[PDB]
Amino acid sequence: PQITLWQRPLVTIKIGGQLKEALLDTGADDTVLEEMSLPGRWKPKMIGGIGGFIKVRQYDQILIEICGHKAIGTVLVGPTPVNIIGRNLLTQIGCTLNF
Amino acid sequence: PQITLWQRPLVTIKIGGQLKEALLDTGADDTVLEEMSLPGRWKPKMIGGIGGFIKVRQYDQILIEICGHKAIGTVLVGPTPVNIIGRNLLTQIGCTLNF
Ligand SMILES: O=C(NCc1c(F)cccc1Cl)[C@H](OCc1ccccc1)[C@H](O)[C@@H](O)[C@@H](OCc1ccccc1)C(=O)N[C@H]1c2ccccc2C[C@H]1O
Repeated sequence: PQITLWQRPLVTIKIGGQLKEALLDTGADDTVLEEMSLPGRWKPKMIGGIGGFIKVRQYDQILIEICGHKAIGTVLVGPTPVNIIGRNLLTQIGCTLNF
Repeated sequence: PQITLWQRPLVTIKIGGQLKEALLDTGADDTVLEEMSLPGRWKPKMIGGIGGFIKVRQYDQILIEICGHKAIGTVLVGPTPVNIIGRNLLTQIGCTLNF
């Protein structure tokens, strides 16, 4: 699909059998979701945004469906203001910027 | 052009006779640039992202040339770690997300 940017590029994602809304964010290197429970062990990671840094939990090889497209990759969990789908997963679904 | 997301989507912009590198950020509602001098009146504003909020100066009706395309819109100036081209201007150059 082709998504314009007159409004936030929010899409529905499915993770852990649950539907959530997330933002397709080309400015985010990684994918970070709001506090939730995921399987396996996690590793620590620090990500920096416009307001500073936050500590998140990194989970690898997580299944996530974005707009019906299945992806399997790294997902960060932490105190993010909104669910963010970053470049690591945008590339998996073949997302590009066009103009 | 068609921009892939393997790397950060950085482009060159021209604002106030100055060339700067900026990130095409679909996750950003507005455009925010590092501290610089811009003509005209401005209003204080607080924007929140990953890490918290930062105070910026809001300038309106600013002209910017993005990768060769002219665009007019609001530009926020403040302590951002990187120059960000947000949706307010991305829409003006006809930028869309595709997959
Ligand atoms: O910060 C953002 N938007 C804030 C904002 C606003 F609310 C109004 C006007 C302008 C802006 Cl930038 C955007 O985030 C979505 C969001 C929407 C609404 C509220 C909070 C977050 C912005 O795109 C955000 O995702 C992005 O900010 C720009 C940037 C880019 C590179 C380095 C520093 C700052 C960002 O923080 N990216 C980092 C990130 C995110 C997740 C995982 C890893 C990493 C590493 C970096 O790449």
